Amino acid sequence: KVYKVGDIVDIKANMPHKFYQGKTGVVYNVTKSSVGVIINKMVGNRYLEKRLNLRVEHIKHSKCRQEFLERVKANAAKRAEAKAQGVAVQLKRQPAQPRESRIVSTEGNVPQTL
Amino acid sequence: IIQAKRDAKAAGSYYVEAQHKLVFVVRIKGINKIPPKPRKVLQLLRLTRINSGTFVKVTKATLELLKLIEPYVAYGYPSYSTIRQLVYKRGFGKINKQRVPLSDNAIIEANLGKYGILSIDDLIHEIITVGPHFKQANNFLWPFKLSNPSGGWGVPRKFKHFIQGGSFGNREEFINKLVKSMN
Amino acid sequence: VLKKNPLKNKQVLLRLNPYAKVFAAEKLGSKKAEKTGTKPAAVFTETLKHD
Amino acid sequence: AHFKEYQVIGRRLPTESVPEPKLFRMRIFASNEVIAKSRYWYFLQKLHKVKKASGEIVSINQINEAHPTKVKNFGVWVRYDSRSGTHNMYKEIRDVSRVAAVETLYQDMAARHRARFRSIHILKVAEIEKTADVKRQYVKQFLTKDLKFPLPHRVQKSTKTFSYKRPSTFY
Amino acid sequence: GIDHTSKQHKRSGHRTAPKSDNVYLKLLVKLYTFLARRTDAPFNKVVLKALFLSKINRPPVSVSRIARALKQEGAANKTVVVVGTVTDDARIFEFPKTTVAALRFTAGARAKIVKAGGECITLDQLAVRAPKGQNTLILRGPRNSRE
Amino acid sequence: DEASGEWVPKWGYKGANKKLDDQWLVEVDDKVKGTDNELIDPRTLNRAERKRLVKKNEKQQRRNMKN
RNA sequence: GCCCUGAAAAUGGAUGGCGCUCAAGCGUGUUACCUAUACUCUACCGUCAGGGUUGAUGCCCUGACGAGUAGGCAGG
RNA sequence: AAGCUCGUAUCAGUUUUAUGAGUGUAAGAAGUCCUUGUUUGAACGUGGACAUUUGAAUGAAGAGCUUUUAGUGGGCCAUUUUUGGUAAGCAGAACUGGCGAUGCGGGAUGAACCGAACGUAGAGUUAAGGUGCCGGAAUACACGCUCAUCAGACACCACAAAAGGUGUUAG
RNA sequence: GGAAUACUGCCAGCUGGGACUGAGGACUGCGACGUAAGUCAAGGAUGCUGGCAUAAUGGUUAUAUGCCGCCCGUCUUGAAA
Ligand SMILES: [Mg+2]
Ligand SMILES: [Mg+2]
Ligand SMILES: [Mg+2]
Ligand SMILES: [Mg+2]
Ligand SMILES: [Mg+2]
Ligand SMILES: [Mg+2]
Ligand SMILES: [Mg+2]
Ligand SMILES: [Mg+2]
Ligand SMILES: [Mg+2]
Repeated sequence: KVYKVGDIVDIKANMPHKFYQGKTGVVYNVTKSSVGVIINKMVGNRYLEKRLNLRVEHIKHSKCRQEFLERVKANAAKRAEAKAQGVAVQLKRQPAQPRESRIVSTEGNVPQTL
Repeated sequence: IIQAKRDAKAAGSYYVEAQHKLVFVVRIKGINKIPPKPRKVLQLLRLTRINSGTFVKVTKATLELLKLIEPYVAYGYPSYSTIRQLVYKRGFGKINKQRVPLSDNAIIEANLGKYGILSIDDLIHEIITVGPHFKQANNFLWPFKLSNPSGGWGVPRKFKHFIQGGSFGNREEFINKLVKSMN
Repeated sequence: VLKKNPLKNKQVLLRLNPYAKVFAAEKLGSKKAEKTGTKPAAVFTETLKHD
Repeated sequence: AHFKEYQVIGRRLPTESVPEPKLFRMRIFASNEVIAKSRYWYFLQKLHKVKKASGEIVSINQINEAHPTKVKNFGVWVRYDSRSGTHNMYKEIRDVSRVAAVETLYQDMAARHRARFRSIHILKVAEIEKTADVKRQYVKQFLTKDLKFPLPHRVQKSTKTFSYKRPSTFY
Repeated sequence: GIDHTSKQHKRSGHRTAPKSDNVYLKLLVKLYTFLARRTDAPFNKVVLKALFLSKINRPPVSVSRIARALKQEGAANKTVVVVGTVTDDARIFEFPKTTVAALRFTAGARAKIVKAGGECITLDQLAVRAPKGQNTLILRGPRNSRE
Repeated sequence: DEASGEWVPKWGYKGANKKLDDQWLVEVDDKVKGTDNELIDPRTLNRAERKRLVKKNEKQQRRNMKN
């Protein structure tokens, strides 16, 4: 567990500055005992950059781009597969759709009044 | 659908219909004293003035927007007759950023023929059955500028939920009566 | 120069919709359904009548 | 409004390895099906741990009165909310339909107990088959054999501002 | 009322007309307005836009700069177009033969071009010769070089 | 201590003068930018400043003893 | 639940007034009705925008908009 | 306000998805693959290529960059969180609204209440509030309750001890 | 067991009364009815008829009636206070 400069980390305490809990920032400075984190805080109508110095154990690596990287890999694989075997492939994410019609049978599942 | 419900009842079952894929939404409150997040959602749904209506495709991404703007709109599930009357009477197209009345099939064919839409009935079909080009057709349609309801709102106070004797929220199938009064 | 409502003006209605002539000729707004004699299930009736 | 009675049957959404969930049925008095479905989800969340986002409405059907032109005595067991808790109440209503009795009950609660539709829960509406089980005096006084009563002091509505005769209250 | 998403009555601007009262410049503007409307030529559009510029935005173009432009491959026979003043340069000793169209020529630039063997023409003669800007090369003087 | 509901020593063993040393999060001051002390821990900087103050006090005491 | 008491000064006065008692009071329900510079349709003025055009900073077509102190720009 | 470029460019007081905390971050040319070159692994690349099924929804005609400058800046009220309280009031932080610069309908009357923001007009429909008379609009319909030797038509705070009463009604 | 009716919804069903509006100004378009010639309610009102031809309509002015309307400017959040 070594944090390099530029990594995206989540601030997770194991008392002051309780506002910086659950916030995610970008590492700008690493020492032997402490890690520097850059936080963009909404000040007025414009984001302002603030420098924070944390103990190492109070932050952790952020998994906020894992889905994006895996989706890019899967998209390249699917496009190559459809190039190998010609068929239209839908590569965009979709929202949850309304469900279709269904038949509910009361075979043993006779409705109970409450 | 009628036969499926009759046959499911005859076989001791219950036929659950498919959920509605389309809603019609009408702005019910004015532009004074709106919280900023509902204001932004109303702008994103093109409900910029009172008694403006739009069609919205029902997904998880749009149901939350409707839930956000619940106190300021009345929405529901439009029927074919409601959609046909709305498009025939108050149907206007957005051509070169201009509000152009749909008085001939030539306008619709010239602006939507690349999607396979040749007539006002093709446009109505794409609205009622949410087709592959619903986004393009619905955005081509200018937001409907409805009047106040001809027989009134039916309630003494509008700004309660439709469940609680007010007007706002999801009134489902009764949006047809409300919109045909307002059209 | 002036918008005319197809729901009122028959000429504008026929201009926009060539099938309105067939609709009116066949009286498709008052189409009769075939009469079927399907009967509901006793379990459905008992569930409906149950307290 | 003028109430209707519905049955609403719902269930949890089917999942893998838990197929065909149990169906739950309620009898709901409401002015329309939107209100009926809302009340069903309210009561289902209050009793079971089932949410509207987690379940679905299998069926909703209007129940008609079996004999709407027969006079009946109804015992209505209701439960209303208070800060100390929920309190029972038993009323007896003479009418020709369950929906008519329920509407009379809601009006009586609004008049007397200052209660509202959202706070009143209808626990049971049950017809009294035998008159010997009726135990409210305001209902029992109308079960007398050969019941006759007059209507003294009849007030006749006038369509005109001025009348040319002194009115009579005879009946 | 309406909750406006954008400002109301916003002027696009885009420099519709020149600020000058020169009648001949206005005649040239009228001619190239007709050309840019009726020819669908990007050259005519560019020339019409350039005719609307101010003096500090129309810096002079030197004959040495014109010669360097003609030094390109395939451009030795092209017509150089400068919407502005063509000035003289004594730092260049060898000038090629070419046709230059410009609003104004200094006496030195005109003498140098004519001595090299070409001709100095006006923008309306250019419009007659090449109505769509065929075989043309538009030169613009340096902006940031002045301070 | 206001943030808690406890009485703490203000110096010495578990004193309140050394709470910044163990604080979980410290904001880096803007004035440290443009200096070579930007990358240094503010806790270590405050420890160095405190030790310098202690040594200054010791030097003043030795000066008083010399005089 | 409703009603009475549950503290009051000081010119003569206030559910806005008159007055109202199976209300014109209180709770609830169902309708009909009244009317804002709001909404819908139409005309007209101006502004802005998009097109067309061999008195052309003119003419023609089309669409949308119009609160305002300090202040700015423009035409008179 | 001036110039340069771009304009399926740039995006967004919004949702969704993934991942965190109990509202933060991420969602593609500031990409990706093959070929093993720099100091068996991390991190830097030589040469080739895949497009308008180029990587969620909805909206969007203007966006980015260089210059250029008039008027102004410690205010009141309210909501929502958080810390500490008082006889009672409250006092300190953070976000968001309303008002000054703003008329119109209603609340009899009015800085912060309800509705709604304003070109000149006609017709229609309404919002909030109302329909005994003043006063435009049902002395409408319906189910109950109440009688006050100054009832009530109200702010839902206080007086208020959920106190007193042989008032009345329902449990 | 066979019906009806209520309620809700649909009709590119028919038909009566009332009000406001008539922008535009050769033709061009999209349609409809007709075998056809042509006709039409289809890219904005025409046809017929009467009275008067002047203070009659209208304008101005003096007032009356219904409702609305606080005295301007300046300075302070705010000003009837
Ligand atoms: Mg009406
Ligand atoms: Mg109302
Ligand atoms: Mg009154
Ligand atoms: Mg009442
Ligand atoms: Mg306006
Ligand atoms: Mg009246
Ligand atoms: Mg007192
Ligand atoms: Mg007169
Ligand atoms: Mg007055």
